[PDB]
Amino acid sequence: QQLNEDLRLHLLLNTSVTCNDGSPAGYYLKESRGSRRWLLFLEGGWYCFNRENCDSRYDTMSSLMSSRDWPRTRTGTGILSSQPEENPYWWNANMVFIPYCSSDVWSGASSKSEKNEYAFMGALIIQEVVRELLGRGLSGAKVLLLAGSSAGGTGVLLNVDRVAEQLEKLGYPAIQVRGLADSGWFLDNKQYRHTDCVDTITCAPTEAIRRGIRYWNGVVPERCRRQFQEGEEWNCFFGYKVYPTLRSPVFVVQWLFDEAQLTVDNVHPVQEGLRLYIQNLGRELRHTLKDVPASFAPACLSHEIIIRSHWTDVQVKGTSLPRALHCWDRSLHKGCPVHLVDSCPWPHCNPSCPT
Amino acid sequence: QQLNEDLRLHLLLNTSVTCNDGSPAGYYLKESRGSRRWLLFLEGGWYCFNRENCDSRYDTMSSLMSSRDWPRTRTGTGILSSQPEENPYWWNANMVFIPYCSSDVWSGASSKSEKNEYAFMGALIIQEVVRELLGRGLSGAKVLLLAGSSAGGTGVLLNVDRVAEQLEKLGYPAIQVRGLADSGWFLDNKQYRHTDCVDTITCAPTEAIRRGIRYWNGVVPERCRRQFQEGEEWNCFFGYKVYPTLRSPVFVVQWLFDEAQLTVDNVHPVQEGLRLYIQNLGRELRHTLKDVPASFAPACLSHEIIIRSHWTDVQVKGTSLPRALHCWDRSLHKGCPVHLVDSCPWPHCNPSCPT
Amino acid sequence: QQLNEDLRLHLLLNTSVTCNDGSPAGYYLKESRGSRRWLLFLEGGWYCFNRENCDSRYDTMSSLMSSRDWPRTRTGTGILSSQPEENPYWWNANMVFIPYCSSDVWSGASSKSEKNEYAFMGALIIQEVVRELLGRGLSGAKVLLLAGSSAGGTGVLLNVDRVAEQLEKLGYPAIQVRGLADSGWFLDNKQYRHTDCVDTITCAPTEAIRRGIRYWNGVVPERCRRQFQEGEEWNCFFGYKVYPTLRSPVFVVQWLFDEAQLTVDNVHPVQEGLRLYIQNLGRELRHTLKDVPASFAPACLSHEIIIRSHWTDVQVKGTSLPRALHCWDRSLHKGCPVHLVDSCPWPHCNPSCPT
Ligand SMILES: *[C@@H]1O[C@H](CO)[C@@H](O)[C@H](O)[C@H]1NC(C)=O
Ligand SMILES: *[C@@H]1O[C@H](CO)[C@@H](O)[C@H](O)[C@H]1NC(C)=O
Ligand SMILES: *[C@@H]1O[C@H](CO)[C@@H](O)[C@H](O)[C@H]1NC(C)=O
Repeated sequence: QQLNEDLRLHLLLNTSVTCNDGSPAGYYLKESRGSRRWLLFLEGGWYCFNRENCDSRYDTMSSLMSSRDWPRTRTGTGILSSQPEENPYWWNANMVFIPYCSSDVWSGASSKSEKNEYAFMGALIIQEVVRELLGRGLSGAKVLLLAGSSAGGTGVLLNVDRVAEQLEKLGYPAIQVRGLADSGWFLDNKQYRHTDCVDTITCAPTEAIRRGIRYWNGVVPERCRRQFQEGEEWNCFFGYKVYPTLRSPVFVVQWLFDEAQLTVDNVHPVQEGLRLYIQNLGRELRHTLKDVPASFAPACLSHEIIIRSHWTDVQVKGTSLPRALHCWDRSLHKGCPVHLVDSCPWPHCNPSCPT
Repeated sequence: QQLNEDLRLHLLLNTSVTCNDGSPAGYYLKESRGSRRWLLFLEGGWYCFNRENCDSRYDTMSSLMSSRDWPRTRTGTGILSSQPEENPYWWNANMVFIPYCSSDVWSGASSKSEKNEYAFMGALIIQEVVRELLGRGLSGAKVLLLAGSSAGGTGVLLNVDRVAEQLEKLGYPAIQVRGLADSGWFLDNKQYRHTDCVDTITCAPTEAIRRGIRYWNGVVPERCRRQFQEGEEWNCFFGYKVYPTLRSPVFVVQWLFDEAQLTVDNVHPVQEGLRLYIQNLGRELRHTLKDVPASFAPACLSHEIIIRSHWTDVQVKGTSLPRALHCWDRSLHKGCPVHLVDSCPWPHCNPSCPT
Repeated sequence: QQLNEDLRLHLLLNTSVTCNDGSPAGYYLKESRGSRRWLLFLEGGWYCFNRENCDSRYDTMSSLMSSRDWPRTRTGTGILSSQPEENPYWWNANMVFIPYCSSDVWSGASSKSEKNEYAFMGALIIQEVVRELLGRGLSGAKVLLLAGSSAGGTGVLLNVDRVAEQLEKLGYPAIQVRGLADSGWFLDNKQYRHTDCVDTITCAPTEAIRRGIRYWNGVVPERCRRQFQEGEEWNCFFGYKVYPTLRSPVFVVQWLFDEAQLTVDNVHPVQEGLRLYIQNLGRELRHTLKDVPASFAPACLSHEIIIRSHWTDVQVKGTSLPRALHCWDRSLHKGCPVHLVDSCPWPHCNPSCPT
């Protein structure tokens, strides 16, 4: 009933490319054969940077490490919705949802693993999903928007140029690859209270990635890798460091007080030392988006937005995000602004912040 | 009680000028002797382009073909309201409502008819109502805003210059005649599903007018008539064709997905051929307003607005219609915009669309 | 409980400086030792310009003539709130509330009075409160924002430069003194119905001040005093007259149809002579703010706003007042407008007007 309007699950045909637990990876697809725009969405949901933490994620959140519980179909929401009230400009696009089952911020390029231990093939899964879509209409595309939330937004920053190069190398160069990074723009800042790196939610962002990369056998974009010392690839997971060497255009959406950012910075009236910290965090962030011409950053304490149903409720300086994305579409073809950043300095100082 | 604040019915003194059924025509009036602005509103409500269709409209909707049921008074609403919460800039104007009883899009100029058959004197009724108002304060006016909705909005396009010339010819040339056309801006486009021209609601806009004009003995503005072949006066009912030869300033208000337009185009998730059609219709429309400097066009599926009570709820690009009308007032005496057209491509992609 | 977050009452140490009834004056204080901004708020609430009217205010409203009922603490609200949802940019400032107990529009400079009669030391109370705050962190300040509502807003206009000079003269010249005047911008216009000057709420603004000044032994700013004849100091209570000689920057917030203004103009559908009057009043007002570059003036019938909790609900031309105040902060260090004045000509023609 609703099934007839849904994205449909396809497992990958190459079974060498798997989820963490060796089960095959895949993608949900809904084609629109009146449209030439393509929306590839990278799911997020943290990561695991060593074996005991993954074993723990498997007990607790195996849905993020395995395809054994993926349903046959799913309903598109937010920018994947076909409903024009919820998705004003993109409701007619070809919709693709790639589930996150690699726990590696879509950086994994390990061809093999050993048996009884996890595989990390994030970056390969994207590569293979792109391959298969070429056989299903992607070949005829104008715009391929690689989008993602949280770990998936960071994944966009890591993979957008690799996809752009994958397609150029395959002789589809009418296709414009673009990126849209939601809640994946983080700071490698000092924690409010420094704590030891043990759990996924206590580990300072720098240390987490530094360990993750070597565990996942992760890859970062070459232009960025070459700007930092060898063994310092972790820098390339931080948006403000990787952004400038990107060749593809990328729109950056980012709550100035991201729940994930506050969690790794170990933040939980309010103490005066903490007042300072939270406040100076929104400022560091605001700072890093000055050179990012296309962005949306409200003064809210939240997490993810682009596939949430209420993504149209939030406004910055009179403007909604779908509208900002549209203006950005137009800037790649003046009353139509694409740089929207809240000046007010505390979460929920903006009143359109979602609960 | 409410009667003391209402517009009052006046039947025309010249009984040669009648409604469809031979009963006298007229106008509702409420004067404001602190104001020098005048608001003449032309009611709409379709038309009938042959004898069997009119006979059918008489059985069903004789209120639109006769004054026998007109009440003594009526309450002004929207831009005819005296309530400043509902009518921010025009609440103090002289208010005039001319009921539509000619079924001829205010184009009828038939001096006589035969007995037992309908008269079509739309354009004369306007002329006579203007005459009479000269004896009641119109003589002292600065601005005469001829306004109308639906068939009445089209009537504005057909009659605004004739009124302007009527007054010049009568030696009242301090009076600025302006127009305001609501839901009267139509396209002469192909139907989604072509159907035969039989009922008022199935007949393609082109064919309906082509027949109506010859039945009503209709008149179009001379400047427009002369731009098209003889026997092609019907073109002059289409706003984008008649607009450029208008001498009077005209503000154009128009839902991009007008219910009336969808009805004559014979439109009723959604089929893919229909997706295309509705979408390309909002685009054709948007297109035709590019050269119309003063306009308001939301991405809504609706019908009429200027005398509806909730006319202030709808916004385009942060701006309400009364505000847009004000800015337009100012442009005839820069933070104050008068060209407001929704870019989003589907009805109710704008969230301020009324139900 | 709430007490721990509140402003705390301090009575003045110099007991020569009193409220009307000889009881000591004072101020509520809440310091924020992460902030260098200071917010001094002057309460309002009319005045009494002769002995029988004061005796009457003492029976009825002794809270405004005495400190005997002042509570130990009070909760900051609006621009004095520490809650960032209610106070987006200023929630972290040092907060000061000076209660109005002098009945003299903060103009009183009578060192002494006789016994059994009232003292009017408004201007001295401000001077003494500023003195004491120097011993508590004001010394280290960047910005001192003198703010007030109603009689307190007028008091800001009367005292902002005196404070600026008090501090310069005391050798604290890193401190930028600014003003924020809320509902204290009045017209010295003709009453709608002229009535005799007897009660505080019937007395034309001109006559009230003319009498008050000589009774309170009031002082006006020197630059303004010198622009008018001797014995015409009352002019200097009217914002549009005093504003141009101000040296300190002042932001002016003012409902175009202020309840207090309507009360002294003796205003209570609506009569045609009264329609004219109210309308031409909003226009005179609008007029007087043309040269005031930094202002906020909605088309509402209201009174006071800056410490009311809903101060963020009202918008003018898409912009809230806290936002306008912020832009103004920025202009003293282009998408950020500070001149916001409703063009619509009747109270509640703006829909964001508070009830
Ligand atoms: C998976 O299989 C396809 C088709 O044989 C191939 O082109 C692709 O590169 C393969 N990937 C790996 C890791 O073997
Ligand atoms: C109707 O009567 C008036 C007054 O005699 C006249 O001026 C007007 O032109 C007449 N119209 C017709 C159609 O006879
Ligand atoms: C009040 O006392 C203080 C401290 O002695 C003094 O500096 C101030 O000027 C006094 N004011 C009056 C009116 O005596």
